[PDB]
Amino acid sequence: SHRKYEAPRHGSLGFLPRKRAAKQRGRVKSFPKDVKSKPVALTAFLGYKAGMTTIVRDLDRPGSKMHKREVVEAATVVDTPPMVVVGVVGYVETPRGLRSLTTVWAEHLSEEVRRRFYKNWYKSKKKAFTKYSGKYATDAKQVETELARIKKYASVVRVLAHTQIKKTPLSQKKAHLAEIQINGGSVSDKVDWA
Amino acid sequence: SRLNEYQVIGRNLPTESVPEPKLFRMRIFAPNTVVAKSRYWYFLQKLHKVKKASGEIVSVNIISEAKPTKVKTFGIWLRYESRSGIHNMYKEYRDVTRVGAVETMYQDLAARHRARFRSIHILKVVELEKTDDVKRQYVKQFLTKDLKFPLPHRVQKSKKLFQATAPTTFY
Amino acid sequence: MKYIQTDQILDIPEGVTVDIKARVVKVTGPRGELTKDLKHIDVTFNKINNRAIKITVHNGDRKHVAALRTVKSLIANLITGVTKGYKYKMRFVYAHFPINVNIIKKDGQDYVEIRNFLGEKRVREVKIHEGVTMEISSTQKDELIVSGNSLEAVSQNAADIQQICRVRNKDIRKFLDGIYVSERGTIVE
Amino acid sequence: AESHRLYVKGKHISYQRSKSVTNPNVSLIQIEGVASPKDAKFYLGKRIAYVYRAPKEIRGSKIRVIWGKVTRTHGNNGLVRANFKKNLPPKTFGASVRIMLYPSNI
Amino acid sequence: SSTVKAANWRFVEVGRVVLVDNKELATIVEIIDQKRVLIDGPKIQRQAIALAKIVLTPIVLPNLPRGSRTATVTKKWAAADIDAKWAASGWAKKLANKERRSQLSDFERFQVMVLKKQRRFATKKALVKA
Amino acid sequence: SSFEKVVVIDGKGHLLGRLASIVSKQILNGQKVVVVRCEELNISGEFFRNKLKYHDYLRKATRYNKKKGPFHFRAPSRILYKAIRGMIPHKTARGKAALERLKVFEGVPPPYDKKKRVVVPQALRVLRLKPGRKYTTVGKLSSAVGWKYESVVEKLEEKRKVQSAEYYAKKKALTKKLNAAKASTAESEAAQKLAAFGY
RNA sequence: CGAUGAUUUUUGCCCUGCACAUUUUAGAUGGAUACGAAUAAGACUUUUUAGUCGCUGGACCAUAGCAGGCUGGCAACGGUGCGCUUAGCGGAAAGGCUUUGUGCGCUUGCCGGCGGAUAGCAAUGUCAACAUGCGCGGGGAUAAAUCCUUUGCAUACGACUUAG
RNA sequence: ACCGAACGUGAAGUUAAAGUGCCGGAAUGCACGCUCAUCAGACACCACAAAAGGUGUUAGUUCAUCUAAAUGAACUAGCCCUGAAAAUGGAUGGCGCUCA
RNA sequence: CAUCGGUUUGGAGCGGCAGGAUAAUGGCGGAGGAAUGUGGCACGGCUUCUGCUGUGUGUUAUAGCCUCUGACGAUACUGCCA
Ligand SMILES: CN[C@@H]1[C@@H](O)[C@@H](O[C@@H]2[C@@H](O)[C@H](O[C@H]3O[C@H]([C@@H](C)O)[C@@H](O)[C@H](O)[C@H]3N)[C@@H](N)C[C@H]2N)OC[C@]1(C)O
Repeated sequence: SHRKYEAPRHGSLGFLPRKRAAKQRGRVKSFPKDVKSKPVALTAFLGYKAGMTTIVRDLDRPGSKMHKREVVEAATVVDTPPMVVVGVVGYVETPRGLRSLTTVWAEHLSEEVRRRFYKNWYKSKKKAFTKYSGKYATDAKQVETELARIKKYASVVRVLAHTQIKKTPLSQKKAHLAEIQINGGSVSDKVDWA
Repeated sequence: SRLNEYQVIGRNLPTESVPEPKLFRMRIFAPNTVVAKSRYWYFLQKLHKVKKASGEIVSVNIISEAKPTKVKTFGIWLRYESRSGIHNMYKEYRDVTRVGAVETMYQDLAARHRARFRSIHILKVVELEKTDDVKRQYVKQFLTKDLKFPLPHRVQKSKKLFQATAPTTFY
Repeated sequence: MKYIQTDQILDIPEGVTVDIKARVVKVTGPRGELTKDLKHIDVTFNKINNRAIKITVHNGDRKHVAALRTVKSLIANLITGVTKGYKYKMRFVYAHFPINVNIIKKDGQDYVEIRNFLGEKRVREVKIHEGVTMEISSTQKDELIVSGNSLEAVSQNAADIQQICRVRNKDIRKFLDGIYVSERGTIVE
Repeated sequence: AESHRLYVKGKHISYQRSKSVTNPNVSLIQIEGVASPKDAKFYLGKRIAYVYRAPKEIRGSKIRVIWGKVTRTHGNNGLVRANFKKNLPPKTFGASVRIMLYPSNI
Repeated sequence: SSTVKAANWRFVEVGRVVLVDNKELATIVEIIDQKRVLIDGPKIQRQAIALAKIVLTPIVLPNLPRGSRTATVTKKWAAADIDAKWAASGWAKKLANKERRSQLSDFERFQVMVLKKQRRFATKKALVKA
Repeated sequence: SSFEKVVVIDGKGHLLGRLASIVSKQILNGQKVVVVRCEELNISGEFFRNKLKYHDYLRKATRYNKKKGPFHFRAPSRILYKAIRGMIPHKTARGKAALERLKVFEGVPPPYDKKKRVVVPQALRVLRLKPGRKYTTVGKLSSAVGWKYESVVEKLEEKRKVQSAEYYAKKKALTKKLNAAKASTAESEAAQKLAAFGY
């Protein structure tokens, strides 16, 4: 028989499954749509939630009862020291979706971002990116060729950036590394900017 | 090849009162002679009050086409039974034999009227000697001056599953 | 019924050259060039002479034959639009609120702006099709002129103007306001 | 030369069967290039070898053979029925067989 | 000018020459309907046949009246030399060449292989000098 | 009708079910088949009607758990694959082996871009359908039900066609040169003897 | 499914040449032989008029030599196999399509000398690609993860975020 | 429980009913037509449909006005369309099929 | 592998014979007729008649067709061959 009275469903079916997230760093599922005529610019930034506070403000909404009157509002503070660019990734369009063609790294990586490639840093020999840095020493022609590849084939260019977590009061020493898509200009302009 | 045209001649069995019964002929379109005599008795039993047991078949003979390679237009008069009644109708066919036109008529009433063989009586098949005796336009359009027409979109029938050249339909 | 052959004759006037290849029809005349693609129809064309073209369907049934006269009429509209032009006239009908119609340009593209229709605050914009010219007539009060080489484009764009001005939630027998096609003819008579 | 073949290529298609019951004693064989019962009748009585490889060597060889023969045509598309000394195992549905040119009558 | 491209269909009409069974020639004598015609020729039997069982050729017997009898068709056919016109066409030459190839023995096929070797030697020599 | 190592079929202009039955019988008999340009496949009937049919397909889903239900693939090659799998005893090991002999693709990816493609006359739309009937292109149907890569495939197909036209121009030039060479060495003794043999 | 970092100072690991031997095979046994598009249309020549082609791949290429041996000549300066080298193009899954010179071979384009027997009248009568292992040989590099302690951005336990 | 046919253990041949695009042994076999459906249709028992409508298309019957170039009226019955609304997602057995 | 015997499935099988309207046709000879009328002729719109072309008249002419028939000769179809 029918429900004796009608009520809406409890909770949303669009946030299923209600499971633990795969990673603690929230990933950008989709980036802003690329506009070529705009200047080359980043589309995202990584910070750390520090806390909440209160503000007072004059409201500017004509027709509202609170127009040109003070409102008290809750606000959130995000600690955002500058990020360091350490690499670039090129993506190609395929009939199966975007596919990353190659990744080019900077010559020198700080200890905090290289701590990200370790589960037991203190017991390791710290070999991460130690043979890669030799690819710059001779004449950096391998790096130039990989970047030329990205210019020739990629349709989406994202930069690899990491936070400077040692500037935060956090006791964690691992930096958070993320891909931020580069929007604006041509693919060549994007690779140059990176 | 389905049908032949037969003549079937029969009479009543002679008796003392009637020693010389009249001979009756029918023109029957049948697959074989067994069906031909069966049709003869069917029609004689419907028209006259005669049964098979008191009669006899006198003659069964193939009637061949006089001009089997002359193009003709035939008129056919029919009585047939639909799902809801009994109807008469007249149609026209083009063929080189009477049997060919009759086979086409059987296919045609099967196709357009769902009329099975058992539901059709062939009243008469007539060769239309004059162009003015031809009434239906679906056959009249093939009797015009200097008739010619192409056959567009030729589909060639291949002997292999896979072809290494693009399909064509020219002709 | 499978008619053995059906024919239609295209009369192509003195100043036109109708070029046909693979059911792509290109009609050139003194007022310009018009093209129509007819790949969705099974027809064939014969040049009888410089002033006539034969259009034929072979072994066609009723509907296939019905398409033949349509093909001929469409190409004839191409010809009479490339030689005589097409001009549709629209009249503004209102009881109380005047309908204010202007030909504006935004994004470098021409529009027809209709304001104060039944006193509404909403502004109506109709994109002007390519090859169609709009022109507020001066001789007649409250009249719009829709002109162009293509009958299909001109009539469709006039219909776009007429449909955007429908009256809602009212007795349209009473509320007769709108912009209606009053005359359908040719640019040059 | 580059080629040394003296047999006609074939495939083990199926067993003789109805919709639900199969008969392993009769194999249906597709002869390459044969598309009618008229052309298939050339191969009736010819010998058929199914040649396969096995893990263990016999007389120093890992190659083993199952011999049969063509018995009659099948259907209208040039398939044939074949009779092997040992029924071909069903895993060979789709495998290649060899139709010999002998016993020859040319 | 108007320059419309017209079809180059072969027409079903009296005098059109057809192939029957890919082997023998015939000409259309009368049309029965859209599907069927009466055909006749010196090397066939006069018969009614479906258009789907024969192939139209680009050859037309000129000035053949509708419904012509066998004697008329044979006389017109001999006068027009239809066999000669057909035998000179690349279609008939291809049929004849396939028939020739299908009659070769094994030794003749060997001879074809060696002759093609010599042929290829000459052709490559010509190719480099080009 | 020869046994091939791989048969590569250009799916353009083929009717879905007829090609599916032919390919099913081919792979079941041990023949390897690749079908390319599945976005160019045809289905008889107007587009709206086949869209309604695919929506009727979409409506079917396991009620107690949608993740267990039938999985509705939207890409054209997966539409062909669904048609083919329904004609295979795919729940047997022999059926799985047969399906392992099949590959289906949107567009023409390498290495099949430089290989010979064939057609199947019994399944070709232009040869099968009556000239006036309406038909659907599977690429358009796939986009309307959620396939995301129509424009990507179109762009890559344009690029492939440019490259292939260049290939064909070179091949045609060499063919003309070789034909001239063969005609020059005609009226030769070997050539005449060959002509006597039908070659 | 992709990109990318590091890959053991162990006698372990990576790349590479040869030789030998094994295991595996949904099934080699001359070659998967590449325009695109239309189909009531394509192509070639003149000229937009017409003539020609197709009407299936029964095609094309390759194909002779102890499973293809040993030798010699003539004609052309061509064809072809393997190993080096140059340059370019290919990112849809490129991993292939090319091109420059170079070394050794073969050439059935034409004509020769020698050899095969006995596997007995057939018996797959054993000739493939893939992978692995073992001897030699030449180049090359020199890690981490988990447990444990710690944290609380996490947590029933596993798991997770941290630090050592 | 219907159709076919009744049964020892085998070989070869041929069939019955039912079938021959694939699932599946056997033809994308030959042929004349009809039908296009924004709920087509697809095989006895058997897994239903009615009264009633259609200027969708096809073939027929009987009248009438016609050169003092064909057309008008009533009607018959084939396929198609409307009439035709139920509860988990789903069944011409499935795929799929449109000069089938 | 050969030959035989039993059973059985085939071939583009080959040949002889009989029947029927002692096939019907076709081909040849003869008589008669007509039109979706050939040549000819008379009138025309587009043709320097460059299938141009349509309508007329009429009867083989610079094509043919239809009906009847006279003497031969075949073929199909069905059946038989110990
Ligand atoms: C010839 N007799 C017909 C008989 O064949 C059958 O006709 C159906 C007809 O009922 C169907 O039509 C009917 O049924 C379908 C559906 C339930 O299948 C409905 O969609 C449709 O609205 C309904 N009118 C039609 N689509 C096909 C005809 N053969 O139904 C009985 C009948 C009308 O007497």
